[PDB]
Amino acid sequence: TSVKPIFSRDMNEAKRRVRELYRAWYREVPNTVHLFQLDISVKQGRDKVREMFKKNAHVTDPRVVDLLVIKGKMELEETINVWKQRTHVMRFFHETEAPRPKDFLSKFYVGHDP
Amino acid sequence: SRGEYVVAKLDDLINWARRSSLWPMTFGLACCAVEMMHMAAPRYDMDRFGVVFRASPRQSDVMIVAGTLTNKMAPALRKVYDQMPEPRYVVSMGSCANGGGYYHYSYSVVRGCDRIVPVDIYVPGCPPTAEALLYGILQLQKKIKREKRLRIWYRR
Amino acid sequence: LHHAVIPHGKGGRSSVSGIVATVFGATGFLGRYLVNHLGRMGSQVIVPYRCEPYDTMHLRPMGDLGQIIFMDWNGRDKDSIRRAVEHSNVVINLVGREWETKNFDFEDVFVKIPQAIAQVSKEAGVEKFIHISHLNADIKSSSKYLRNKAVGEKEVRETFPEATIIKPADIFGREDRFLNYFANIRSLGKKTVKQPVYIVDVTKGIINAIKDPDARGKTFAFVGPNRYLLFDLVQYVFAVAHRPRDKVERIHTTDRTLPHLPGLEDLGVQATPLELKAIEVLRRHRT
Amino acid sequence: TYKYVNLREPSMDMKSVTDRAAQTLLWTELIRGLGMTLSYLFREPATINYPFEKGPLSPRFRGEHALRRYPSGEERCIACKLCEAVCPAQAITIEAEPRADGSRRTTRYDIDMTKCIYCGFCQEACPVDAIVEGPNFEFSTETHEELLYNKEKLLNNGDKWEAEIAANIQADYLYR
Amino acid sequence: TRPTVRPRNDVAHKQLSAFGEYVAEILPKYVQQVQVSCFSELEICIHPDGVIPVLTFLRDHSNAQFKSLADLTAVDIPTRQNRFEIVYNLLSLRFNSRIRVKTYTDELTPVESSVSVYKAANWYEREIWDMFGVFFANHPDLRRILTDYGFEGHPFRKDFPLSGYVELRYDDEVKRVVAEPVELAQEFRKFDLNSPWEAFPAYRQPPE
Amino acid sequence: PLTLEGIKDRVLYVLKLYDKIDPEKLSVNSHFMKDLGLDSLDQVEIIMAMEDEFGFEIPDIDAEKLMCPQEIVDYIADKK
Ligand SMILES: NC(=O)C1=CN([C@@H]2O[C@H](COP(=O)(O)OP(=O)(O)OC[C@H]3O[C@@H](n4cnc5c(N)ncnc54)[C@H](OP(=O)(O)O)[C@@H]3O)[C@@H](O)[C@H]2O)C=CC1
Ligand code: SF4
Ligand code: SF4
Ligand code: SF4
Repeated sequence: TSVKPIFSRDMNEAKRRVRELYRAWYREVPNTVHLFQLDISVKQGRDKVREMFKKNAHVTDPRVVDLLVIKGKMELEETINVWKQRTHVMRFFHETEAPRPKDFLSKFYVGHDP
Repeated sequence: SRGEYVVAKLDDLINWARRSSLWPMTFGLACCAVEMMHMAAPRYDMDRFGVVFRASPRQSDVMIVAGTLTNKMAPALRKVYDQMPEPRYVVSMGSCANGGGYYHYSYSVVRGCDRIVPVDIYVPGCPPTAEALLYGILQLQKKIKREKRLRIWYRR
Repeated sequence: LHHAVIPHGKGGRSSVSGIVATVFGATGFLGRYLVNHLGRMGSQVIVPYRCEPYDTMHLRPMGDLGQIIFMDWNGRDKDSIRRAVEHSNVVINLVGREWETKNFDFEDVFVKIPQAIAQVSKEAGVEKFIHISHLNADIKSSSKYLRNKAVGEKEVRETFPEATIIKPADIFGREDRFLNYFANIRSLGKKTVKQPVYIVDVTKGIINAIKDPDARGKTFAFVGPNRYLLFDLVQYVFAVAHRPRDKVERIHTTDRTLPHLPGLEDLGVQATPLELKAIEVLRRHRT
Repeated sequence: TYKYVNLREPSMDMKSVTDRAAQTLLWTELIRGLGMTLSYLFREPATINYPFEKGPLSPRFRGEHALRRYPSGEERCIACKLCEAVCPAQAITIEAEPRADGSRRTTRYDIDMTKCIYCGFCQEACPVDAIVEGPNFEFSTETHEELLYNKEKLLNNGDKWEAEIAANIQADYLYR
Repeated sequence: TRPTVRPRNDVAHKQLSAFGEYVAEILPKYVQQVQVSCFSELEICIHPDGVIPVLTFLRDHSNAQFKSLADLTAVDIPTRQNRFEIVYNLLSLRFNSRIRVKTYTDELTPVESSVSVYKAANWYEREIWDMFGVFFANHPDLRRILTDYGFEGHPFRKDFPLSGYVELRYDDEVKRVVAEPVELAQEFRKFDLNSPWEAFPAYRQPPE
Repeated sequence: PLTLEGIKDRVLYVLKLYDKIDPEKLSVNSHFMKDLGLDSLDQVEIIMAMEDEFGFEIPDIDAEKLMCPQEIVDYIADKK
């Protein structure tokens, strides 16, 4: 089992690079909501940014955390450039339901959702 | 009744005026664009029908959507579509664009341009022959002949 | 009941839902958002148009493959209306013009139209008919428009007992009438209470009522969550827009609450305020 | 064998340099280009007045998707499902039942004219030559509902003409 | 035999056999398989820790020039500890021969990013990152080309199904083109065609 | 105006300006990660708020080495 990881050596560099990347996303969102002429308040966008960070919270391996840092860095670069469009930023959000809850009752009336 | 007579003559005149020129844009992604440039051939003309390919999206009458419409294409397509006046018409040319076609079961290919734009004239083929496409533009002109916008405006 | 009417799995884009919906009008505003939310739900929508096919061509492709369907109708006969309700599960009356024309006044649209369609709907076997009206349209003064809507409410209450009479207040959106009239003017102000409600809360309530049984016969009225001053609202509209006649009587006169009859939260849909959506929708100012 | 281009040199003779100077200062080759274009002006253009003069073709065109039937008889298909197996976009859809006789037949035979890419694989594949790529190419359809052909559409489209189809097949059954 | 059977030439077979044993003599640190097919093209199967040495060798050395680069695809074979295969495909300009450097890798450990020695490898490498997910360490520019900017999943795996999870449609509620989960119009009926009876006898793997 | 007390007052009203904190509750050993119920996410939100208000560029390893409002005050009194 010979593994050469990407950037880190343990999760200390993982925490360091992910807090740097969160700082970048935190100061990069109000520029985009100025530029793309969006419809969203700043704190709602920041809360869904920290939601996207919290979604991947159950990852332990250093390689996977480094590769997520790579993915987030690439998409932050493509958002600070103007290479993406209003469709893509609204695609990160959800203002088109998808309304189906996690109730067993609603998954009983609407068919076949175990 | 002669008010209706004069209104009918005026409406048929302005609809004939729209039938006459029909300035298109050539959006044209994939090989259906090559078939558009071959209906711009010396053999099948366009200038007999007033059709002049014009690069401005602002002075386009009709819009020929052709080629494979993809997800990476779509916002640019409708952003082209909006900057266009209130009388506007759409010819979906080719089996890719009028219902997905051969790349129907794939990621990043929009299953037909009904999901993006309204479609006035579907024409199928791969590529639809320039002869067939010119017949499709004639049936477009006959749809322009059937409009009665001003008659419905007067009886509004 | 009969097959191809039972629901199927998820929703939208040829995910077939239960209703077969006949929607009147819909070339205008509220019918267009309702057709869009039915296409998001994914059902078969019969729309009759008297107008040009080109307007319904631009509001056309929101339905999926062969989902919406077109026919022609008028406000004179019963044969085309019966052809519209040949086979229809639910049907909604969304009709109206805010200015009198040659062939039709405020009289006989609100009088002549709902009589015939309520008659042929009770005859031809439909269910859960939904009729819109304006809020606080009474026999009281200063509006031939609002007293005619009160006449229409009397008829739709009397014949066809099992309806849903519904009324929103003045609604605002992307193609709003009166908010664009506020932006496109030229101007004076009084004290006049008014609650506006955003259009998608109204249409979520409408589609929830159109798919929900066992709340029928109860008439509804819709509630703006702020309900504040007219002149403050004109100030806020001019502030967000960066710049310093029956309709004008309707907007100046009155818009009040009515605690008799249930509203939004008695149906279960979240209200959205004016200010958030107004920042969202007030484009088209200078540069 | 290689034949390269652009290897000359400017000859420093007086004749060559005054010819190139005349070329520069006297616009001669531009006048030559105008002469070539006017030489194509006074020709006769090869256009065709379209709705009166249709274009030329081949007897092996791929158009309409008709069906055939036996001489003074019933349908020629069997529902052998080869065309659904070879349709490279899978636009063919066949649901088959036998009727009150016992001979095998169909219930539903569908072509998506959107997804049809007009190969001719179902022309080569059909053993009884039941489906034929039709001859004419004029579809020009308003809605998306019409472009989903049924079996009864294809039978009434094969009943609309066969004399064309039979003449073309008897012209070209010997090659394919 | 003589008609309609594509004849092989054993001259190229013998010369590439000698050249392959020569390469395995002179770079013993990284060589595992040197295999020659019947149509006489060389296939060198390599550990992914000698990509830079093998390419810096095979670009020069005057027994085999091989300036030209082509296809790099990391052909995804599962049932392996290392799924993906980087396939460099190198071509001479003096010698008229084709060699395939098949080096192996997994989903996570980086290969050595050949763009420093073959300048053609830049967009090939960006394509393999955007479609597969083989990260390239010490590489200047990794972005997304051939996919949408709001897209993820590395679609040319086998683990990404044929349809997409996202699908676009326009809606007028927000006046824009929004993404929804897939709701097809037809099933894409997949036909079982792995017919039995062992159509090739020479390729019978050893059973248990 | 560069006193210790003006710095501590400005750190205190930007803590009051920050929204998720409950209550105000200034201390010399407050330790706003887990004595006050926050995240390292909100830790670095606070640190970048400091950095954006009045300080230097404030590197990240030292931002891990604060974890306390009084030690933040001592960091500005250290470096500025
Ligand atoms: N704040 C608001 O906007 C409120 C709206 N409403 C209701 O909401 C609906 C939409 O609002 P709004 O935009 O103002 O109204 P619209 O005019 O936009 O919608 C009515 C539709 O029905 C058509 N129509 C109406 N009367 C006739 C007629 N006699 N013959 C033929 N077609 C007719 C209209 O014009 P066409 O024929 O050209 O298609 C239009 O298509 C209306 O039904 C209105 O009563 C009620 C209360 C408040
Ligand atoms: S329909 Fe055929 S000719 Fe047209 S773009 Fe598609 S593949 Fe090309
Ligand atoms: S290949 Fe021919 S016989 Fe077979 S199912 Fe198709 S049309 Fe019928
Ligand atoms: S010609 Fe059309 S129907 Fe026939 S196999 Fe090809 S795509 Fe299918």
